[PDB]
Amino acid sequence: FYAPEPITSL
Amino acid sequence: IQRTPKIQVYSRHPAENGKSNFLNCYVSGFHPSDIEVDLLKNGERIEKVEHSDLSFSKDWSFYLLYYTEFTPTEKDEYACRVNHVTLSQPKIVKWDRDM
Amino acid sequence: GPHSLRYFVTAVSRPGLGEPRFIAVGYVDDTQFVRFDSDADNPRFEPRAPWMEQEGPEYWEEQTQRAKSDEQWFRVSLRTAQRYYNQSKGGSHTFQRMFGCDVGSDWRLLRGYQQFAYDGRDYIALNEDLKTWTAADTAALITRRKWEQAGDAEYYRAYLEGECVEWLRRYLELGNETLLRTDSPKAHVTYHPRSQVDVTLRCWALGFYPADITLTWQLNGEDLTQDMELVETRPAGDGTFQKWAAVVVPLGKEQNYTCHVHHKGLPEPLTLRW
Repeated sequence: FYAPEPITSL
Repeated sequence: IQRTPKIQVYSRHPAENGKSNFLNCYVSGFHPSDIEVDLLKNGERIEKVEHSDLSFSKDWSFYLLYYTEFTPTEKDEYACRVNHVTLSQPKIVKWDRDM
Repeated sequence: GPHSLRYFVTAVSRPGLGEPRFIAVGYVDDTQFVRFDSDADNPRFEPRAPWMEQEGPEYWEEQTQRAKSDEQWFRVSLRTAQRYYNQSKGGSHTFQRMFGCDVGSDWRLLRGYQQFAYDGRDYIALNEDLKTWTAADTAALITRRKWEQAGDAEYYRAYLEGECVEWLRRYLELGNETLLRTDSPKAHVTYHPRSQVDVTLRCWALGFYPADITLTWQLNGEDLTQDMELVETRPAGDGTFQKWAAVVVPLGKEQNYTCHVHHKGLPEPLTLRW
């Protein structure tokens, strides 16, 4: 199961 | 930042002449990911070649497996041609039945 | 035995070709089971194992959406990274991400993974405590500060301790003995003439699973490597692996050497001679 959507930019 | 690919050319099963088998070229430990791999029969490029999905190892270096159906004879020469950013000229590795 | 759910994600910028290439692949132990390729005729998540066809359409749709969100993120992060390092000559650059969970045979979380590399070297990695970050250079200290104040460690902790382990157990249930398999190697020794003074003996191990294996050569009971060649373990293409180890020995003395094969599927190590 893919990780949840990123919440913080690089 | 730049690693040269290890190359292995081999068959899926131990080669016996006149019996169908699978020709493999395994390229590993390279970086960056842009790479060219062709399977050759007597110098000619083999058309129906499949390959695995791009993945990488613990040290972030990439690996790929290219493969095709083949029927080994004694005279037919098989080889793997690899192109890479770290490769000056196209690297050709010949298939050895016992390697 | 211990098990692993891993995702290997690669994003490569392509000067002049517009959008970067985005590839994600998933592995349960030594077995790929899913894939996502932005260049496919079909930018969707799709199965790569024969036991993944029993998941419904909603599974694939959710996986696809998460994938696309990540691709978007990597599209931004490539630009960000070329800014951070002041790369002015343009060119293709690579950003990689590995994430997932390693669990013990008792289903203990041995290791939660959430790490990134840029252009071939480490960029930033979640530590084993799943609370703190390791930043490889000063550019990654920017990111580390950001993720610290934002609370990313908590966010991915929840996933690594929950969803990851859950679905790992699920995949192990679906695949069952195709994953929990143990294929003992088929082993044999070949002989190859070289010169008047020496010849080559090669020890073959074929069709084994999992990939972990060890081959050793001995001379009348004691180990050698004084002239031993050992190739990297390689995929056969059918879900099994191969390896061989060769040695150069004096002519006439071939019958003094033995090969020894060590694998999970071999209760006692194999001892072979030509």
